[PDB]
Amino acid sequence: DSHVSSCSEDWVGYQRKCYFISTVKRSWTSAQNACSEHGATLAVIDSEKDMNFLKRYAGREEHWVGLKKEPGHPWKWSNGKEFNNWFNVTGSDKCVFLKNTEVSSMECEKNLYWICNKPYK
Amino acid sequence: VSSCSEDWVGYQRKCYFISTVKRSWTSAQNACSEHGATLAVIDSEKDMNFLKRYAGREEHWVGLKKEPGHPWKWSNGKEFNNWFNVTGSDKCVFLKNTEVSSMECEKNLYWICNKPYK
Ligand SMILES: [Cl-]
Ligand SMILES: [Cl-]
Ligand SMILES: [Cl-]
Ligand SMILES: [Cl-]
Ligand SMILES: [Cl-]
Ligand code: NA
Repeated sequence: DSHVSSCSEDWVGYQRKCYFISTVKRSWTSAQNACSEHGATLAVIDSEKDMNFLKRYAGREEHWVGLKKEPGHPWKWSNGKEFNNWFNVTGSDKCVFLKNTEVSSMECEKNLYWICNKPYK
Repeated sequence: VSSCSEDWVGYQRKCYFISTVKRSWTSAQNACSEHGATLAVIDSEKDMNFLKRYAGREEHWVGLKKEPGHPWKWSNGKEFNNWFNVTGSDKCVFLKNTEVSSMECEKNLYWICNKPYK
């Protein structure tokens, strides 16, 4: 078995996930679609480490991540885990973005950069 | 078997460590060597853009040092051909999201190590 575990070309490995940062701005839905084309979702955040890493990786520009609120349902991560509201999401919109100094929400149809992630083994 | 520690950041075939405390350039270099690494060597625009972005507002030492009288040298002994500019005239190089510059080696700054994927 010659396997060595890592992320693929152009993905970034941290804490057993592989991350991808977009080079263009698109709607939250288009971004989710782009992540799914590569076996990922908009980034899910499982820990304070993940959060600290994501904020730094995002840099100064707003980046969509995998957290969305539907009427009549709780906030949910793109991996199916319900969000336990362990951090605050400001604003007044359904789709979540972050940058190195903020986690907030914006109209889903707005074009923003995005970050995907996915587990690796 | 994995290419990098789960606590390091793997990108473009190198594993990166980003420090959580500030130390002198020499102290930082010694710290990297204790983990099979050197202060970060930057091989491409991609590497550079990633590092600057991740560093953020805070200065981070990288693996470049200029002794008056000697060529620019990376921490792995590779000569540096000045494909990016370093502002200032101090010996030790740091970067952050908005600059690549130099500072007195004794200053305490955060730092970044790298080493090849296993
Ligand atoms: Cl892209
Ligand atoms: Cl764009
Ligand atoms: Cl959660
Ligand atoms: Cl540290
Ligand atoms: Cl060079
Ligand atoms: Na890693």
